[PDB]
Amino acid sequence: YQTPTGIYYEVRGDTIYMINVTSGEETPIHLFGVNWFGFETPNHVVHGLWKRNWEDMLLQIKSLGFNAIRLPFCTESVKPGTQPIGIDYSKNPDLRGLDSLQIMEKIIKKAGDLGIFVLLDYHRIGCTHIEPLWYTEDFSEEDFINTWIEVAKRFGKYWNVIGADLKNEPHSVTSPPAAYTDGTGATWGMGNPATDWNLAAERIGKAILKVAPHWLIFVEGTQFTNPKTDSSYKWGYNAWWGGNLMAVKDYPVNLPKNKLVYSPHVYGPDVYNQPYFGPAKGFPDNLPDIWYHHFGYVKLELGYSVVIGEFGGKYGHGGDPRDVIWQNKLVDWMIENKFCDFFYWSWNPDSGDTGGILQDDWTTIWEDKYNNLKRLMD
Ligand SMILES: [Zn+2]
Ligand SMILES: [Zn+2]
Ligand SMILES: [Zn+2]
Ligand SMILES: [Zn+2]
Ligand SMILES: [Zn+2]
Ligand SMILES: [Zn+2]
Ligand SMILES: [Zn+2]
Ligand SMILES: [Zn+2]
Repeated sequence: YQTPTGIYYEVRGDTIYMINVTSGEETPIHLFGVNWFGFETPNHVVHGLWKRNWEDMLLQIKSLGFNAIRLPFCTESVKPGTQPIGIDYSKNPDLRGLDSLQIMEKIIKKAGDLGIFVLLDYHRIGCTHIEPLWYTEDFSEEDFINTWIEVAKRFGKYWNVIGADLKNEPHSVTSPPAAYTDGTGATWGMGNPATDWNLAAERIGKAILKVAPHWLIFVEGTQFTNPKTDSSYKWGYNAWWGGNLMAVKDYPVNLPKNKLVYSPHVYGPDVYNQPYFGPAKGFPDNLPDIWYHHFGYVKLELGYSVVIGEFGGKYGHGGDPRDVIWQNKLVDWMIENKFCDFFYWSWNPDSGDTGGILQDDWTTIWEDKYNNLKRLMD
């Protein structure tokens, strides 16, 4: 167990372990997580620091029973010198004069004092859009990897950083079948290095494990994988961005079994009006089998650690009424099948189709939404 902190994380079966290498103590951990976003935006800092103090926010997250944060970032936020925008330095006087990296470091050190796990998520290459692929004509794979290497060297020193969510939401920007071969979108198992996320995750993960051997590597799904795989299931074309893990069975990512975590995204009627959200398609009793095929079998049949990295919705608040039913159904199903490690989207209220756990006052929570979610925390 090599580690620069004394702590080494690893997967055993479908369970995540935290190992203290000096003393030999080791425990399984849950991830009861939330996303707290903003470092992937042009403000270059988690949102909500106009109305709240950053440390009060971490304390509140903890008081609600969460023990983990997924922290989205974009390339510019993790380069030295990038200035954060929108902080009220009267509520946050200890942030005055800090750059976004210093703020990230301060927040992660504090989460660690509070016993909060951090998962780092390279959410966008620019700070405006999630790209479909892990590069761009102006930012190469080599650049993407070098950024993760400099993130891993800097943040690998914080004991509570559990690892790297390689690239948020690989997806497509045209329909199949062109999306499989037109080079504009992520694929999986096409046998084409320009677009295959399964092969990229191997290359990117290996590079990170060289400098942070103690980290977990979280790999999301794609949107479309390969014609064979997607056409083999009736809703095979209707998986979310980062939400199609159908190609794992035939094309497993070839990263060490004790390091690899699979991390699908899954959403409800508030995010997209999927055909399968018709009561006249089986809703909501049809859901379990759809989740099972899109990603659940990766745990339930193949035995891997599967940590849902995003799910959420308005839960009836200025949104689709079916959302309340959908989050209730999805949480029942995660309980019944022991998907106990997750990250909810999001802590922040300022997410247009999902809202968050906090209300728009950035202070009060959606009680009912939270009470449903809290069933996962036992
Ligand atoms: Zn768990
Ligand atoms: Zn437990
Ligand atoms: Zn900027
Ligand atoms: Zn800029
Ligand atoms: Zn762009
Ligand atoms: Zn089935
Ligand atoms: Zn998302
Ligand atoms: Zn309500």
